[PDB]
Amino acid sequence: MNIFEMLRIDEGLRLKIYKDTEGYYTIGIGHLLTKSPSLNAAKSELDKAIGRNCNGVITKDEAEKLFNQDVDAAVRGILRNAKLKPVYDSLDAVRRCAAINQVFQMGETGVAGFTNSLRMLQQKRWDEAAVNLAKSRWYNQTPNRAKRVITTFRTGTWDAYK
Ligand SMILES: O=[N+]([O-])c1cccs1
Repeated sequence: MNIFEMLRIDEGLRLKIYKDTEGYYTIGIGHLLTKSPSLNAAKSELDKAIGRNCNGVITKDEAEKLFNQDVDAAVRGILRNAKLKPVYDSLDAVRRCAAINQVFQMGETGVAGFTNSLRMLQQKRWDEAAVNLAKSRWYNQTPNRAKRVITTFRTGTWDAYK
C-alpha cells in the first residue's frame, strides 16, 4: 500500500465525467473539474486539464497523469500551509498518507475546522484524535471512507485498506 493505491481505492477510476459524492463534476481518480452545475463548464475544465478536446472522455493514462499531479499538488500545498506543515512533518509516512487523503478529498479549506484534531495528531494522542476526527460533516457524509482514513490515523498501519 501507498498513497496512490489508497486513493485509488477511495476514489475509484472512471473515464467519463461523473458527479462526485457532493454532486460536482469529476473525472478519472477523483479529479474535481468544477463546482459549476454547467456540464459545458466542466467539459471546458477537462479540455484545459488534458490539453485536447476530450468531449467528456479520457484514457486511463490521462486519468493517471491527472492523479499524479493532484497527489503531488496536495503534498506541496500541505507543506506551504503554516497550520498543516508542522503536523504533517510530525507524522510517520503511513499517517502522512491519511493526511494527503483527507486534503485530496476536502481541500485545505475543508481541513480548516480540524484544528483540535490536528493538535491531537501532533501530540500523538491517537485514540483521542480518532474520536475527534469523527465529529465532523466529513465523517457523517462519507462514513465508510472516513472510517478507513481515521483507522489509518489511529494506528499508523494499512489495516483498513488490506
Ligand atoms: O497535514 N496533516 O497532518 C493533516 C491531517 C489531516 C488533514 S491534513
